[PDB]
Amino acid sequence: DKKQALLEAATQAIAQSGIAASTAVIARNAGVAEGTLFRYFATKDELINTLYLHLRQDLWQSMIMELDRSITDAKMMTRFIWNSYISWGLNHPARHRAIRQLAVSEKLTKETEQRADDMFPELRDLAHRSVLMVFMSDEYRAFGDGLXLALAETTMDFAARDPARAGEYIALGFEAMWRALTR
Amino acid sequence: DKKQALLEAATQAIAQSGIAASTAVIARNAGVAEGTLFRYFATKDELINTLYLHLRQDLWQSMIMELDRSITDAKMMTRFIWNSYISWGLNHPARHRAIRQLAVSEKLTKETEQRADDMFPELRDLAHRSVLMVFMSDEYRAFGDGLXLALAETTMDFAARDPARAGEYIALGFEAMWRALTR
Ligand SMILES: C=CCCOc1c(C(=O)OCc2ccccc2)ccc2ccccc12
Ligand SMILES: C=CCCOc1c(C(=O)OCc2ccccc2)ccc2ccccc12
Repeated sequence: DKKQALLEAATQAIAQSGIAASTAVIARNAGVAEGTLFRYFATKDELINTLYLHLRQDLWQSMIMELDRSITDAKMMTRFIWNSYISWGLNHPARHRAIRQLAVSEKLTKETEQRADDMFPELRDLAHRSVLMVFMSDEYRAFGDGLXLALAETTMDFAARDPARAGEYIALGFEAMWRALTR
Repeated sequence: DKKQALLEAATQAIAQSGIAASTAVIARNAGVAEGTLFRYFATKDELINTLYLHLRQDLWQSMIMELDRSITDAKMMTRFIWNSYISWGLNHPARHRAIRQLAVSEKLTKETEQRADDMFPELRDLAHRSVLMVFMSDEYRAFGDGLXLALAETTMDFAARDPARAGEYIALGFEAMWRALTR
């Protein structure tokens, strides 16, 4: 209740006013005081880190029922995942704008980064089969995610403003992402 | 005086509050009335179209003194231009964030799109020398610019937050852009 009301309030605030979102206004619009929100998340970095995983799991539950592991070709599996992310972002923009801020933020730990891989081995397995090895390194992985989500957000924006041509924007966006970020 | 103040307020407002920026808040931040603004831009689309050209000409003057025309290899000339844009954006974040909104906006006419090409034949010639044919077509050109400026914005953001690795972000950003947007 109040922990996910905070998680949904943090989503709204971080998507709008950035990750420099006040702990006060995240609390106040979740119908609580600032004191309330810090015994469920010790620090603002702990709120960031589990919201990122919460949003990550929300993206995966939108997809795994439609997910078909028959595909062995990395590019066709990435395309299904790419198509699903864009649709996920179009349906709930705040969840996308928030996860884009959290993914490229310094506050993320590798218990956030190694749980995110354990939570979703299929993506891990896929990344470890196509993505450029430099965008998997601890040093530049966040940058790849930033490139990543920049190409996706641009694809969303043209797909939502020009719905009649959305399908071509998804394909073009995917191909630009694919040759940019894979071997 | 007043029109360059309108253009600089429009630069601030469109980069900050998006391209849905009120003529009210553009005017009030230029120290003028709402009436005065429409004697320098007939319509808000004229403000958009003339700000885009103003910002385009500002970006090119940051580069043309350092521009070396010796190089005939497209990738080395695009890298100098890419390196120049990133530095331009780091020095003027509002001017970059604004031109990103204007470049992907429906309000831009071809009379702006043909001025941008006549004003900068080297960019046109270089674009007409390496870029994928579909990202130059009238239909998906704005999309190419968006993918474009999305990769650049991600490069700026990681370069400004992690300065010690900035040089690596510029090269990686450029190469990811290059294989994404060229043949
Ligand atoms: C490094 C840049 C890419 C991270 O993308 C990808 C992932 C992936 O695991 O993405 C992580 C992610 C982080 C934040 C939001 C959404 C996804 C997995 C497989 C991928 C296959 C091809 C391209 C991109 C892939
Ligand atoms: C299709 C997107 C490309 C826009 O980049 C480019 C230009 C160029 O002239 O881009 C125009 C521009 C538009 C908006 C803001 C800034 C520049 C010229 C040559 C290029 C060569 C390689 C890559 C990109 C290039």
